Amino acid sequence: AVQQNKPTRSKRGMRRSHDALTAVTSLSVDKTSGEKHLRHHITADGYYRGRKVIAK
Amino acid sequence: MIGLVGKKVGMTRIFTEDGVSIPVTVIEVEANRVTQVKDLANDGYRAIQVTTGAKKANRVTKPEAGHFAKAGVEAGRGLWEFRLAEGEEFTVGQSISVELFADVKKVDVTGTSKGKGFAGTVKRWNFRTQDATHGNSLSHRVPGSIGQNQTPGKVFKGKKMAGQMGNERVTVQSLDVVRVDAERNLLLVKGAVPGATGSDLIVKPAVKA
Amino acid sequence: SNIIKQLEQEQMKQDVPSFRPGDTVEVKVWVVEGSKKRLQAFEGVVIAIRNRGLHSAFTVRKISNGEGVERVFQTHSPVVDSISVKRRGAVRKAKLYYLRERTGKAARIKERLN
Amino acid sequence: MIQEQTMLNVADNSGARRVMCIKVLGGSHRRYAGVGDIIKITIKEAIPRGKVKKGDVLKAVVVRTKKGVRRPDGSVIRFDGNACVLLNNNSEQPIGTRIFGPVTRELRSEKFMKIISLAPEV
Amino acid sequence: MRHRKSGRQLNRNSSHRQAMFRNMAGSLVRHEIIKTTLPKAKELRRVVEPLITLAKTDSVANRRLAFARTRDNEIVAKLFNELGPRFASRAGGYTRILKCGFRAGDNAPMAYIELVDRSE
RNA sequence: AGGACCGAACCGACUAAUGUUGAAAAAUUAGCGGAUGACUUGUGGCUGGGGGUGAAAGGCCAAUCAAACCGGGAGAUAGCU
RNA sequence: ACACAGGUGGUCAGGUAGAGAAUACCAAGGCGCUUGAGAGAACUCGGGUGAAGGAACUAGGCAAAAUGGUGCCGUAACUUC
RNA sequence: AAUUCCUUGUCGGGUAAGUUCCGACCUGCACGAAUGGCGUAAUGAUGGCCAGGCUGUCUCCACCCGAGACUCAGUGAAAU
RNA sequence: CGAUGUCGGCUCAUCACAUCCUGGGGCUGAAGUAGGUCCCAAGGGUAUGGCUGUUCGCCAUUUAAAGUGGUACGCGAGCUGGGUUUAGAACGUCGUGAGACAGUUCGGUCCCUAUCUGCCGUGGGCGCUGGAGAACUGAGGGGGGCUGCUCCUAGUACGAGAGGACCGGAGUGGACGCAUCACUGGUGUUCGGGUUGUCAUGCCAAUGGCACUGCCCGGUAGCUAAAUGCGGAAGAGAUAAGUGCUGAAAGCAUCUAAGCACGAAACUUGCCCCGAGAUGAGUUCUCCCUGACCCUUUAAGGGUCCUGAAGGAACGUUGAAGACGACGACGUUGAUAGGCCGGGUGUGUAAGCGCAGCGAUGCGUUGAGCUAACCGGUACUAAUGAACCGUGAGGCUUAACCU
Repeated sequence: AVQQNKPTRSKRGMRRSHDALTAVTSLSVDKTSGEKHLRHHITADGYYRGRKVIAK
Repeated sequence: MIGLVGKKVGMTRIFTEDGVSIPVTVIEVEANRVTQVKDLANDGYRAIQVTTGAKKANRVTKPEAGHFAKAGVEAGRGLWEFRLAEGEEFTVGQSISVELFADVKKVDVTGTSKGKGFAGTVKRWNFRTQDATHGNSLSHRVPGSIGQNQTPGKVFKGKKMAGQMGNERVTVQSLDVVRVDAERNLLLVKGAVPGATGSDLIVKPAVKA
Repeated sequence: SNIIKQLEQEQMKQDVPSFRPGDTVEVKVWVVEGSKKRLQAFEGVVIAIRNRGLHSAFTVRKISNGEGVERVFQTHSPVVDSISVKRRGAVRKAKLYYLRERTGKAARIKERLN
Repeated sequence: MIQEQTMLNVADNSGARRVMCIKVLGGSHRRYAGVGDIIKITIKEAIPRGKVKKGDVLKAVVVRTKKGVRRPDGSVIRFDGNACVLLNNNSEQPIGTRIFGPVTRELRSEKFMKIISLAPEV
Repeated sequence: MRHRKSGRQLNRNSSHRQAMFRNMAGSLVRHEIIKTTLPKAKELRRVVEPLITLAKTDSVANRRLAFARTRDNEIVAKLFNELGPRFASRAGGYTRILKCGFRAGDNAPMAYIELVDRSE
């Protein structure tokens, strides 16, 4: 194997730029409250999409 | 001249009172309704576009419905274009089914390649394999070298590569036609054809006798 | 698949006399050999019958005259002149694969005793 | 399946009992044998007055196989063991005077009608 | 590849797979609530949902049944005594899944199992 | 009666897959030779580098062998990279 | 080297099967491992089941497999007895 | 021949074909009686050759239950 | 000499040629069977066993040929390790002796996590200077080319006898590339049964696990040859060699000079196949977006509030599509999948009961009970609605159109 000095940041960043594809979707408002929630995931009130999921 | 699109629905043996069982493929056509004829100043060529499946209106978009606007949209499962002769034909009021071959005994098949995951070599091109007794370190399923040792240069194209199956034509150049029934959309070709129950399958006039 | 079973409703036959593996069926057959179409007989026990519909083989083997003498009568195809279900077996291992390892009195099937 | 060194039974009388295959006798990159097919043979078990010598190399024709014949439709037909008939190396035809079993009707189809012209019934 | 296999894998051997659900079905009947990962939550239902219809369907050897698979004799302290016909009268859909996903600082597909009718 | 003899542990490391900046300074796996003996093993001790100890292999002698470890003579000596 | 897949003297020897500390299922008693959720591709590795041939493979039946238990019946040449 | 370079020594047997095996000959470049002679029972991780058993090494390989490879979260090297 | 791992084979190809078979012909001490030899020529093709490391050579039986060379004496980050060439043992010859010996025999542990180039599949980005969507054209460049046996021409010409034809035609098999699970077999720890030991089962029954699926029988769905099939064609065009016609140099003669027609596995099409990063980055069909204000040594940009079309995108419910991404179905304007109902199958007739037996254990209810993948009905269960991404008719040239 061989690698000369260090990989150039111009090529290393060009290999990082597809590594996770992280995007902003601003989140959606909950269907029972005035605050935003994570897609298909439970809220802090123990609710999801108009119904109760867990006790408080 | 033109082809027909018609899925395989299964395999069976059709039988005769003459004492032969005759293996066949079973096809059921739902007809191809024609969406564009290409003629008059169409970039130097003549053709016909058929469409085979059906697509639901809440899935069809405004520019997709625009591709079929010479007769109207039904779409689904593919387009299929065939080369056409001169004759000044209309696109509307046309449709093709099994009567395209109701007096033809010999047919050409193009089944398209099927899913086989990785496919690799042994399940792909029938390459040779070696037993696990003594030595042979990590060399049991090798391609006999794809290229050659140094002196003759770069990798030659005589040996095929390992990889996924799809998009290849997979032709069968000549099959016998056993039954056609126009008002049942029924077609029975002799023996087995490439692809499976979800595959779309085309048949064309034979260029060999 | 049901789409080719809808076609099998134009290929199979349902009307058959009741018989199972290890029974004798004493069929009359031609084998389609010789100009004078001479009617012949078949002897042996049923080794396969049902349940593949159209593809149920209906296989009979002589078993008392050495190797061979085994034929496939296809259940539905018109190739038999008469069929006579005579001797009844008693089967709990109905594949009859022990007939490939036994000869004579040990290859002869239980007498269906009551 | 019948190949190099395979031992066959003799279906004809007083020449030999057991004989060995050395060629399937059909050209290059060849395999197997069937009914009415020629094979190159060696005598391995001889008869005290028999007219073919022990260790001598001759020809035969195959008449029974355990792998059987698949040419018919539906029925696959198999035969008793692996058996052949000895051929004359200077005057053509079989050399035996008696041949065992009823045999297949396919033995007429090229050169071997003498086999079914004797005591066999099919 | 997977040219016909539709059975759920869980890591580890198949007798561990079957034994884990043989235990956790006892936990489900004992506490009447269970939260766990989606592959576990869905495969837990197998061979025990057909016991709800075994309250209504004409049968033979009714007490050798519900004991040739799962093989538990503490589930019958409640099954066919305080649980059966009042869910067979609905024909399917006896249990909830409430899939919400994740754990604390960790991604695993969490589901929260309970009956389709549960007093609060 | 017996260096009889099968078979584990117990003593070995012969067969093949494996490892050889390893689970390891030689053992992970299944077989294999010996298995109350010219056997093995816990404790204590004896024999010491031109000196030991070997059914004695140019084997072994605390990571070191046709000759162990240490500091000193020592910055031996090098018609040479 | 390590909160090590190793090594370490002695005593106990439970139920059933078995000749048995071979070997398996259970007691007294101990444990489910001081990183998890998975995905269901080759390739690699541990392991299984096989029609009809048959040593034809290879340096070589290596490796693998049928074999394998003892009750009675039976057992050649050779011999330092 | 643990010995013969010069040769696959030869005749008989073994196979269709035997530079290898067994038997016989002397047709030994330099064999031979303590740098020992002739041969055998027992013993063997046994050289070689004949025949059989049985077999996925081979005809011809096919399918299968797991563990890495593969994905994410945690910790995290080297020859070069 | 600061390394290039040296034999041959196994395995697998390419190029060169004075061509072994194949395609086209000639000459003969070419009847025929053939054998021999020279061109036109390197596309398709070009031994199985026994002894041998074989380099060679010998032997048994075959063939469409048993043609010739190049390639680090072709292929060690492929396979083999008999040979080369170490370390152990011993014998023979040479020496007084350590030692020597392509002397002889049996032989002898061998590394690794492809960083870089190339290649398949596929994401992310660049690209056509507005965006989006569904499809096709295919410039051009490759693949694939080879045969026996049988019947007929014909046992006819030729030939004591035996033997035996070329020009053509058809049937069918092998070799070789692919295809498919219908049929035929193997497999199948998601399904039923038998069975040794033991545990669970309160006890016994009849029942479920564990011991390598404990062992042994059967096996649906899938997968695959030992199973079953399709295919490498003929013509067409233009040519070399060669066959020639007419005709000079050479009053003749001449296939060549002018004139001019044929003609091969070669050339090019035809068959098969890829291809627009074809930066020569194409065209086929179509959808949609048409506001003000402030400022400047400005035709170039900044500053403010506005912008939502066409169409994409994350998570669901999922799929014999799949390493992750990609890809098919479905997403209430709903059957995408589980559950339920039914159809479908496999196993082998149980439990209990009654009859027969002292009993093991049968027989009648009973093809009993238990039971995988096929695929119709049934919203019972489960697919969150808003939201998020995406922008304002796009510089120049020009035929034409509207005004």
